[PDB]
Amino acid sequence: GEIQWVKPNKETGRLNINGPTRTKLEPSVFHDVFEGNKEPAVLHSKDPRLEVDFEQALFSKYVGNTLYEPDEYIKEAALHYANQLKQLDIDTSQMSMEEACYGTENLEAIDLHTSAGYPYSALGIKKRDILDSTTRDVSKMKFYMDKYGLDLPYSTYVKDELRSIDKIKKGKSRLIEASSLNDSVYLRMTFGHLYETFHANPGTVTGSAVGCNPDTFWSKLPILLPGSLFAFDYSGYDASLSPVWFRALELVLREIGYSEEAVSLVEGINHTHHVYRNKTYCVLGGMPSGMSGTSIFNSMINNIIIRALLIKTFKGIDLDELNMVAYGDDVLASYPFPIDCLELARTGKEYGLTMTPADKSPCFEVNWDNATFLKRGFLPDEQFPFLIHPTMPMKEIHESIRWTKDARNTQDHVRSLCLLAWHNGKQEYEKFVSAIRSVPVGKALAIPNYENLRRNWLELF
RNA sequence: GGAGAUGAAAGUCUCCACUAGAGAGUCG
RNA sequence: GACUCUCU
Ligand SMILES: [Zn+2]
Repeated sequence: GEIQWVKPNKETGRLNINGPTRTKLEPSVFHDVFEGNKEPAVLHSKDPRLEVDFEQALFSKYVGNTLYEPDEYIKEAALHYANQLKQLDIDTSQMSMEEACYGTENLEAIDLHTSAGYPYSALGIKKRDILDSTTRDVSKMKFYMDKYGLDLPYSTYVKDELRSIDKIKKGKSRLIEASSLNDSVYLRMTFGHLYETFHANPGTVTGSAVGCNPDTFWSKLPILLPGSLFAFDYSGYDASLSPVWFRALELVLREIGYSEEAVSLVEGINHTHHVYRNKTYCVLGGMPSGMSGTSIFNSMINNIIIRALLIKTFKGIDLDELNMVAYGDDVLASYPFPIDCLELARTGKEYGLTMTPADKSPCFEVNWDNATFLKRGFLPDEQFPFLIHPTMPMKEIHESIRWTKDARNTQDHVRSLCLLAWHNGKQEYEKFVSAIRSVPVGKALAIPNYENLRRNWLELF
């Protein structure tokens, strides 16, 4: 991904889009009870904590582009994946505007407590003024579709969230790319059925973990990924995507039988325009965070990437022996023979991808005893060993509990953290629960009982 | 909670990141 | 079926 040009909104006619510049985050009653090192991200140009210029750090994630056209490896990789998807029999027909706006069994409705994007978020128009869950009215939507057209620019906001100390000093806040409801509606109308399929089939045919429930999915993974595991991390996956991968995605979409009209929509996301405050900018490459389909598409693209990386790096790779699962950039994959990722990373750089080792180390072996996916590890149950615990590390659960965007929901926050923490064992969970109790607010909380968490987990099976 | 508008005030009104997934809670 | 929270 690479920024092509920046022009003032005076020159491009774009309305100003401003976001919030002060964090909803404030220290919690458990702030000094647990340890942690994170703080709210830098949201403002003149934050004291800053050690560099803010915006230059904000947009450094667009590292640039390498390949624009698929080579022979990326073609064969698209084709292998594309063929693997055919057994799913995806409905490539256009879904109805009622279904796209208001949902199906396998596709939630358009979120209505959330912004409608350019240009509504500047005209004071909310989604709620155009859509109505109870009416299922597609009347006002089709009017505004033909008022503002399609390909409206993405509204850029800084994400309000906890980041490590470094990323605060160095200015490395995340940006969200808020789509226009007009594009979300169309994207949902063109690929909604593919969405349905992908949500209805987390696993190694889709290669998509989207829709999975870690409590039960974790026990299938060691059967779905047999043999030697490999994994790795990307530095800036979304923004590093060179235009070639959108070309690759187009290869997969056609092979599974999408209309050319449908496939044309992919350039609409390889090449995007954006408004940040009072400037308009152009981005060639890079997956916009906030568009209808980002996760699935990043997940598809990843499937193309691993296949290509494999067959351009090693000789005699049988892609039929690859199993893999992607959640956007997150990956777990297995092959009958160990795959050296030091060499994949080398192939990766050729393709504009920066890959680091998975254990956050500077050397690249991955096994179940140390593999992680969706931030959780894999821990076989001490009683029934074929049942696998996802283990969210207690370090990350400590980071969350120390802050809050509204204390009115402390009770709710702590329960959700306990549903995550208990998989680390009785001894760790009671260490957690008792330190919550160590504070006057903690003694007023309803806290789930470990044996009830365990018992509820086992009835799942 | 923060910001604004208005107003002596009371109040009133307006704003406070996108796409998805998962789990939970509350109510019907 | 709504509304909300926390995670990823
Ligand atoms: Zn452009």
